[PDB]
Amino acid sequence: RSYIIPFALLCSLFFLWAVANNLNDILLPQFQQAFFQAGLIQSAFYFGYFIIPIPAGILMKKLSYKAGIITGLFLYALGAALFWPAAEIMNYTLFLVGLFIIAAGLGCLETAANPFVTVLGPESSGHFRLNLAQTFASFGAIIAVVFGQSLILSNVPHQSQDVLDKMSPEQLSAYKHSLVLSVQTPYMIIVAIVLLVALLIMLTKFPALQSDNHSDAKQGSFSASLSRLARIRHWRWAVLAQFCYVGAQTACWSYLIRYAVEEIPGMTAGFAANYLTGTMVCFFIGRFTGTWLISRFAPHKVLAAYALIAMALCLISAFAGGHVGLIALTLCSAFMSIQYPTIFSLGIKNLGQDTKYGSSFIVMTIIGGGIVTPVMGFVSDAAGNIPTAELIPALCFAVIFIFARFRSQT
Ligand SMILES: CCCCCCCCCO[C@@H]1O[C@H](CO)[C@@H](O)[C@H](O)[C@H]1O
Repeated sequence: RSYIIPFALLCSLFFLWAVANNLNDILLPQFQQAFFQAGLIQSAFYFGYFIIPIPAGILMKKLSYKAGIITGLFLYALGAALFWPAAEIMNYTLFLVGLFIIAAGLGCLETAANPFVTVLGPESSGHFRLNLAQTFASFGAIIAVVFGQSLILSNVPHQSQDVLDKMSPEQLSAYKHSLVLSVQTPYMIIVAIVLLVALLIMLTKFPALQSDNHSDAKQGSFSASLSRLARIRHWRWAVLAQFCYVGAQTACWSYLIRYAVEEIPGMTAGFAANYLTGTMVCFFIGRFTGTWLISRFAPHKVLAAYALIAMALCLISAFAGGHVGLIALTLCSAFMSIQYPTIFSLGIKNLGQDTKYGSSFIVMTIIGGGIVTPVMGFVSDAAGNIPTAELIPALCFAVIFIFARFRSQT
């Protein structure tokens, strides 16, 4: 009935957001590629994806999911717009703040949008719901890159540091400014889009949800919800699973190009980037089919299946070499696909009141994407080769598979 149109609205809204945000992701390098400095950027990620979750979750429970969605969408656009002035007058701090603000908007929507979808109807199809909505997101990112990337990088000044270095100061001065005069258009478009969404949300009326309910005296408490969460094993485990996923995922993609160039003579860093784009096509295709699988079958089985397959690809990747290992690596994304969503739904469904704080944590495990890199680099260096470092992902996939035969409750 009324649980359905909002859903579809949301998928389309997942799509658009993934486009809009993905565009932000394409522009930032340039805006930053203008010039302790960049360590501060990477932390904006830890900030948005580690801090905000819980507070964002506090917001959710004392208000609603939609609040979080709305406020989250607000944070992002605020941070984004901060660029126009930060750009034009070349204040990095103004840039940095807008960044951090955007960062919180993401952690916000993340802890917010995901449970909202899985809960946006019957518990059983909560998993499929989120997956479909992700596929829409993923498709959005496809679009984002495909169309927008090329058809928006023809306004960006190509410049060999060769020239850039030789420029006089006033020239260099001038150059930089033309760059920001480029971002200040699709950036308005981006912001525009963010607002269009926020609007649509504010307008569309959603049905009532149990996990929303503020109905709770003292037991509604954070620490209350917290200790309650502790007793839950599959939630506990899903958290462990999601730390491992992000870990493994970023490990694959992160060192994929390095792998290519080190493994195949004579691979160019430029060319390997194709195997990378391929991986994204795998990912999306992976998700599409994967979700259709979640229609017919138990999520954990589809999860466990995909978990195992992915781990297998990695061992082939780690142990083989040449293209065989590379192709396995890129083919792996086809199976990471379904994982983030499913780990998430399986993780919460069925949490009730504790759904919201349940997410806040799940999301924080995105800290894993950063934590693997040193491990990846570490193992890699000890190994002498990238491939054997690919064992780390495989190791995550193994763990995630256990969770899939250990995901249950009652
Ligand atoms: C109308 C409300 C929309 C709220 C959206 C929050 C959903 C979070 C989904 O993350 C996005 O989805 C894709 C796959 O995860 C990524 O490719 C994209 O870069 C990422 O940002």
